Amino acid sequence: STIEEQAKTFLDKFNHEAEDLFYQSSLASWNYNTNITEENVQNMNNAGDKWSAFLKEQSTLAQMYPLQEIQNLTVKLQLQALQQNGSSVLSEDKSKRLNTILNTMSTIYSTGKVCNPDNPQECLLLEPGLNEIMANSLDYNERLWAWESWRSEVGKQLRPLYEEYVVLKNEMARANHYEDYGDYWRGDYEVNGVDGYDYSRGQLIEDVEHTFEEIKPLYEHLHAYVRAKLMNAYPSYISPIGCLPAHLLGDMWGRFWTNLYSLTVPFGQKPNIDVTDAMVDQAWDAQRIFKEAEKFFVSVGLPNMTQGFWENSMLTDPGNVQKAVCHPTAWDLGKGDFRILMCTKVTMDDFLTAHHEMGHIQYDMAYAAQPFLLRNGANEGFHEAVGEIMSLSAATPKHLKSIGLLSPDFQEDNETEINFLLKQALTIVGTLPFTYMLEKWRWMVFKGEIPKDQWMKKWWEMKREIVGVVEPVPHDETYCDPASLFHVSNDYSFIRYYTRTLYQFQFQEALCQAAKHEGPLHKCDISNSTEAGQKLFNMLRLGKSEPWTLALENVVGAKNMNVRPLLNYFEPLFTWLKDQNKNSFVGWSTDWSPY
Amino acid sequence: GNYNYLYRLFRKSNLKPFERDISTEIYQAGSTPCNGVEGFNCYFPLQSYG
Repeated sequence: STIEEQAKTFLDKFNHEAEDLFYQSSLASWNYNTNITEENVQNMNNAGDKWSAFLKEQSTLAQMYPLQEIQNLTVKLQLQALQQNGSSVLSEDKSKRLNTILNTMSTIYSTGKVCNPDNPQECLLLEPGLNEIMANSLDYNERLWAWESWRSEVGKQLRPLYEEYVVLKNEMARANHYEDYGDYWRGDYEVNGVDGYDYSRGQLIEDVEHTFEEIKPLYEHLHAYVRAKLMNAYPSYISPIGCLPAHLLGDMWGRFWTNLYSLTVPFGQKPNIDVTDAMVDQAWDAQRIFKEAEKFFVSVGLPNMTQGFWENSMLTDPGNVQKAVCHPTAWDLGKGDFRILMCTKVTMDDFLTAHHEMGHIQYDMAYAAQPFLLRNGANEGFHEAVGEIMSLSAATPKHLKSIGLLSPDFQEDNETEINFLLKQALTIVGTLPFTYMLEKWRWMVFKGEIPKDQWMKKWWEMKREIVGVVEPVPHDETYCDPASLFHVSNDYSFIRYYTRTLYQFQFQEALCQAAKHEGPLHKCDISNSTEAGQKLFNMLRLGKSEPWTLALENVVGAKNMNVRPLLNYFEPLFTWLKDQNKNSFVGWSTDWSPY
Repeated sequence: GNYNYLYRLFRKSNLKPFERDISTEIYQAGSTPCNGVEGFNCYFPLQSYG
């Protein structure tokens, strides 16, 4: 009779018919990643095609059901997530052209080539090539040469195609009643129906700008510190008034500055917090790492693992006996089969990665008692922040000392704390302005606020105004510069990392405050507690059943995106940066150039 | 995967205590009449398990 019962019946039937297909696709992908053959990839492709066809058919069948007369919030959300048109709004010819463009761009970005002259070939790959070239070099000419050559080789083949790509993206966005593609991306955070906790699409930009306004002082202090260190290191390649060079950031795109910590370490004469020797001396293996991780998670309050997690996961690299990709991914088959695919070895980085994977598995198992359309994170930033907060909390030396890695006799000097804060800021705070600039440029180029003939003109000036990085050589309009990254060249969201970064500090502050702990945040412990674990479990089990605006206050208390936890965390580092940069100049000018 | 087991998922009425029926009539939620196949508001009662 009513439409609600029909909608619920159709949704239950869709879930019951799609759970098996999702499990089969996950099993095929696991068999492919664990055994590189032809039958495995063939079965994986067949399962993916069948899943895509089934999803398209179910979406076409669900589009007949209206969305206004739905009084249930969960049913409305599931219908909105199921009736997604996607690329079906365009014609068949336009769709196949866009698919061919995506495929050729992916192949071009994956192949990679250098082909240096004066040599026979000198044509290396991307990761064993430019990455180690610009990450393990101490010269000014070779890095600039490699950066310019790579950017030119990318532009001369991606400039005529990027225009058609963005045109097709704008057409697909406008065909789905969206004003632009950036609005289509921001619509994931939009919540309707529930009054009192709504969140408009335009409020996200205002919140990001308000957070960036308060992040600006910390970024300016970090830029001044990096400029001072570069002037102390290179006295003829950086000015106290200009911006930082482009090829001296330790990365092809300047996103992560992890390679800069080895050259800008203040107390390099002091030892680090590496516990690799303590692990290799006490006869540690890959199994004991996961055992200690499970002990930590069960002491926090998380339940135990399943009987299939320890008999199906590949915790040991087989080696040359069989091909297997060693890439840490938390696979969720959907039917209680949770397993981690990672070649974990004896390494502190591997320890933190295993902790992150176990946190992801726990987050996935939190909302396991939900329909298929609800067994997923609320947004594209919480699913990774929940896993990263466990790694950020487990990185404290007191936790490793209590477990048994670090010896009890250990000093608590502030030099190691300052070094750790600087290392975290170079990999966390260094990417936020670049992420914001890239996201703003993509939004303004997909909306229409940037002229077509001024893409690079706007890019190279936003790289100097927002970011404190200046290019060492001017580039014309024929070089497709902004599309040199991986996310932009493969249609992947980039603001998700910014949201995850802004939410992980809030989650850490909430978990530290709920554990009845006081004092500094950089050494706050979360284990051996009963209130923080329960407060986290009460929020992780929500999933897509509740809006993120209402779910955020259940673990923290705030109803909006705030940045004050980040300031409270970096205050011990912010004061040190102020004390060290008191005699030096702070800020950068867009007039000076290293030309 | 085992798919030899089936179960009833939707029907017009519930089951009484200690009642067993092998009727496999198609469920009709909406006012549209069902001719024997699925469609908008027509569904199959039996579903294979996994």
